[PDB]
Amino acid sequence: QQLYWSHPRKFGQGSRSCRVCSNRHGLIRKYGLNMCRQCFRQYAKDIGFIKLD
Amino acid sequence: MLMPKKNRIAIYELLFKEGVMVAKKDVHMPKHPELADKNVPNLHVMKAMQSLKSRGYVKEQFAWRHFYWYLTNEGIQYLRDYLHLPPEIVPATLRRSR
Amino acid sequence: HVAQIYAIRQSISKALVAYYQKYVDEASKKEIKDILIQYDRTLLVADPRRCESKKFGGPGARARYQKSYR
Amino acid sequence: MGRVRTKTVKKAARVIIEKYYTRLGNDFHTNKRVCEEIAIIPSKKLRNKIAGYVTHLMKRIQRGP
Amino acid sequence: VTVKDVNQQEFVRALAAFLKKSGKLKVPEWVDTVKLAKHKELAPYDENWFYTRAASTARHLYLRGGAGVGSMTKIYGGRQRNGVMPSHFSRGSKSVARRVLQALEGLKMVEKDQDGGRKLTPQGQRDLDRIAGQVAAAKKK
Amino acid sequence: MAVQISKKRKFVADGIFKAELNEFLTRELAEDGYSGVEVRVTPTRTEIIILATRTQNVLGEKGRRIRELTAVVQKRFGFPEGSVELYAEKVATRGLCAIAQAESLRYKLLGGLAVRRACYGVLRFIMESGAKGCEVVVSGKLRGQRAKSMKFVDGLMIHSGDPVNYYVDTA
Amino acid sequence: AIHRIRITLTSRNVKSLEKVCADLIRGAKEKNLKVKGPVRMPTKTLRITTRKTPCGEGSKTWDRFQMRIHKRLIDLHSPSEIVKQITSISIEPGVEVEVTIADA
RNA sequence: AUUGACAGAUUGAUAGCUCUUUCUCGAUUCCGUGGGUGGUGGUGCAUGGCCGUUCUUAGUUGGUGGAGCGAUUUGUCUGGUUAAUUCCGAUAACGAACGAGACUCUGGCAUGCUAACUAGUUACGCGACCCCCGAGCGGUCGGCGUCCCCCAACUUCUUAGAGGGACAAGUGGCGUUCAGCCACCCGAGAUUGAGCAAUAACAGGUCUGUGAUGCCCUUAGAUGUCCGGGGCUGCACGCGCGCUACACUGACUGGCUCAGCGUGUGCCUACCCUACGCCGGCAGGCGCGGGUAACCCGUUGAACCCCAUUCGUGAUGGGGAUCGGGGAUUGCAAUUAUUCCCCAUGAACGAGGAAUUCCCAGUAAGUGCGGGUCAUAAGCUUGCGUUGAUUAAGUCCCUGCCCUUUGUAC
Ligand SMILES: [Zn+2]
Repeated sequence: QQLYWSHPRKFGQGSRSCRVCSNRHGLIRKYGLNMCRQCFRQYAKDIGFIKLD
Repeated sequence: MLMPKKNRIAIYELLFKEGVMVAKKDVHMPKHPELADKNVPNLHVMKAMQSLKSRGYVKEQFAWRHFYWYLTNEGIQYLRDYLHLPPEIVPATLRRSR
Repeated sequence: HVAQIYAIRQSISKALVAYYQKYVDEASKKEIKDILIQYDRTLLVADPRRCESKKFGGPGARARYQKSYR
Repeated sequence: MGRVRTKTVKKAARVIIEKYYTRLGNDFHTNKRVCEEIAIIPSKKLRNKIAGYVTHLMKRIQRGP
Repeated sequence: VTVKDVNQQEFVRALAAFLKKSGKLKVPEWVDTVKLAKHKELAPYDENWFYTRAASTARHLYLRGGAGVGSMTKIYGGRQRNGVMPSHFSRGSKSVARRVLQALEGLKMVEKDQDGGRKLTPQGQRDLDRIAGQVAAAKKK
Repeated sequence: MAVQISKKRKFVADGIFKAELNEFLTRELAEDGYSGVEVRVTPTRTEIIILATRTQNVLGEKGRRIRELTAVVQKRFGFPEGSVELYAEKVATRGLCAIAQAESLRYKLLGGLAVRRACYGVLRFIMESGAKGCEVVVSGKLRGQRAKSMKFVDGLMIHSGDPVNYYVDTA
Repeated sequence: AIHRIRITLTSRNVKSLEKVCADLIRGAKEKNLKVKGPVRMPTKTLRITTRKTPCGEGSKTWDRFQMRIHKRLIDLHSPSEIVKQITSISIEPGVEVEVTIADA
């Protein structure tokens, strides 16, 4: 019963995940974005990040 | 009419008080943000609402791993029958506009 | 280090030229300025040159990383 | 070995002179600033360029049509 | 003629010597055995190195005050051959910079300033400035 | 309570919120005439302005859906009670929004007006509505089961340059 | 009250920010007192560089995303009511105005 | 009805998983069927979206006219010109559209303006302290550390706004004395470098980024999920990006001495950056402080470089692979060595066949330092500066591309 989710999920790309896609590879951790780099590009402009050069 | 009563029936009351309800699509949340009277986790919430929808007593919108549950008129009626509540009641939709 | 020198090198010889202009006389300034330039233009005028930015796909700016092919 | 003006220069400059030969002049910086007054240009460089070709055309005009 | 006015290389030499002639610094018991950082393949060749480091330490403190051990490491820093992987900075030895600072404390060359670290001390300021005068009166060269 | 997170962090986070919202509103109110959201925080209030064509639809029965959404925004994004409100504004000239028409075209495709005649229609509409010019591209499997694309187009366009960052609206 | 209030404007956009500060300085002059010009901080870039792709396989290219973040700020020697009248004006954009009471 | 259970056997397991026995929510259940739902299952040759590539070049399009039975063509061109289908001009074309350019960010000029205790201060005043701090008999100087507030004085340096600023504008050549090209003056000399970027494609990649998704498969003895354990690190072998080298223009050992871009806790699920003081050779340990930051880290006291050391052409102190012994931290756990330090060990390699890569100005190359991932963390990458060249300024030999005419049995 209790061992269902009993493995320490404190750290590492197991634990942390995206705030959209929820996949766990290419998390833009910086500035606490925490989205899939794909997701990042998808929302960039709305988030405010903007390609100047 | 399912599983632990106290938990379920506390959900159903929360679904009446606010018209709406949200979760976070996340099984392993031994609390639930809001509610949080006693354990009553995310899920139990999540799987009750999913029944509600299935028998046609609440609508949906997903958006960014979360869940949102706008509640139907047919849904409201079902809860007031289930919670054996009065015909006046006021769920949430009342609010003075101007 | 080397830059810093090249800056002060500029600095004082500019500053002198500035001093002469403002307090001495503009005939003297010109006399000096000539004697600095005929040696080197850098003693007064700056190098607009500055470190050119790297673009991805190479270690630096103009250089690219090695292409493999086969 | 580089700078040719585009038609967006050469039209504007041609037209400007057709309409403001009078106010325009050989002295560049005067007619650099004329072109700001009489014409609504969006950018600085284009303004500055137009005025150039204007001063190139003022030079030709002073020497037959 | 203050110390800034002098060729700092040939200064620390006479400073160390000064510190040797006085003969009351406090060189620890390791000295011989210890490396001097994780940088270094080896220990120093100059066996009386401690006298030299103290000097450099005091002469830094004359220049930039309020400089703790951490400060001293970063100053006494440099390259770290990692062999077959590429090179990096390594911070110098904490303890040797701590012991030097505690040795100059015991001399009363230095003192722990408010806002942390060490500043070299008046009686100290004397000595460094004194030997600057010495070097400047070595010869016209 | 008295956190005060970093300016580098704060501005990022807020954009994220505004973005995550738009999505939710796009999923919810697309069929219901949606065209955008405009948030503006104030002293002790966070007035958030929806954009739409069918305003009466999003407001609902005697006012109801706006009350539902506000509650959900309150619930979801961690907003205290009465520190938020969803104002629905009628969009000026719906034609000259891209996402509005992109929705319209999407609706029409789902209803079963043919790919060509609906599209053509949408383009003619935004043209009449006074657009500089336009590009409508529909991709995927138009008749059969091999991929293809249409590209119904008219009038003055751009692609390159900075201008496009502001001169075209794309959806 | 007179105690040295400090206003702190910050924005992702500049022109909007520079309009705002100008509107508060004008307001400070109208109700004449004191100000010390809008003190530019060095504006920070938030820089992300991601691969253009999803997946790994084209030629390798990079999006070079930015999000510059500007900070102005203004001193002031005045009571609270005058400040609240000023700051209630100049709101609508995405400027983050922060008013600190005195000293720090 | 038939959800959930200490034993004790079993089990890997303190899995009520199973067998023996308990007792339990009390309306959950179990069985069918319909039917779901999920899936980092299959399909990118079923699709969307997004990339990449064609294709970094100058290219691309319809309207209306003219030409052809037509497919088509003309416009979109002999010539000169340009980085440019960029212009001048010619003209069954006329007038338009996209690209290109303009544009955006950037870099370099502003003793001019607006500006500041989260910049400097800035030179002053030196109001000083301060001790002989020094020179000096003593005054007057030199040097900073700083101690300074505000009722000093600003904005050279600093930050960053708004303006300005160069346009081939000026002079001389060459050019239908057009478009332009060359040179030189003044001063940046049209040329700082990126970003964006057409039409039509490709059955390029992606269904393992997505609660984008068709079909198909599975769906309780699971291809759902979770827990343990292993594996993706396995080594006759072959290849691709890489680092470190082969030393003396070097190595060590001391000493002196200068950066710039950033980043940082109090978080979306548990933690940052770290000064100072003690403990330890060291890796690190333990105490107190500052920092949501031009406020603290942090005058970021970086490396190479410079200056003295020794060594002495010896696989030598070049090199630091391999392996033994111990010690530190990260962690729930590090054995198949997580990283880190110490001693010891001391391999190939003495510049590399045929082949081929990348590159022309603050560039290559050297050199370090940031960001990314990140409990632990770079031989990678994405940025930063520091040191700083040789050689060209041209041509189509090769490799390719763009236009013209030509031939084509493709
Ligand atoms: Zn996503």
